Amino acid sequence: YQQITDVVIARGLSQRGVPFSWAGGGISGPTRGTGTGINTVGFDASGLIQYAYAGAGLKLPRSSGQMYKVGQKVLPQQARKGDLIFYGPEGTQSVALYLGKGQMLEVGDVVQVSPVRTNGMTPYLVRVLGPVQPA
Repeated sequence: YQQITDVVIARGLSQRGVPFSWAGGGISGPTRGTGTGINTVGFDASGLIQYAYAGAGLKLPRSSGQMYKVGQKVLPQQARKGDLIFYGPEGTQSVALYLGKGQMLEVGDVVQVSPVRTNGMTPYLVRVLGPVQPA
């Protein structure tokens, strides 16, 4: 799983600088969005995560809240690169890819690496790949 996790991360990192686009992107890569993204080839947060994790042969649900609901919950002190970070109650605002060492891959105005922010962060990360640690 270290190897597969590295593939997922490399896929995410390859999209650095791609613009935000509302409802944009998915497992084909960045795409035209809808609404204000209708003429912008890019990603929203969900789209980027779907693209990255397709490298592991996985097809994640689109909404961040659904990704959170179904995912294996991990406490922050147990985080590993490749885990998903969420924002909002029950992860309903956004999602980002944890890179390790206090860094995450997110979609701001563009896809970008940023330090993890705990403001608004959902209390658990999700581990997608793979007893496990108690919640």
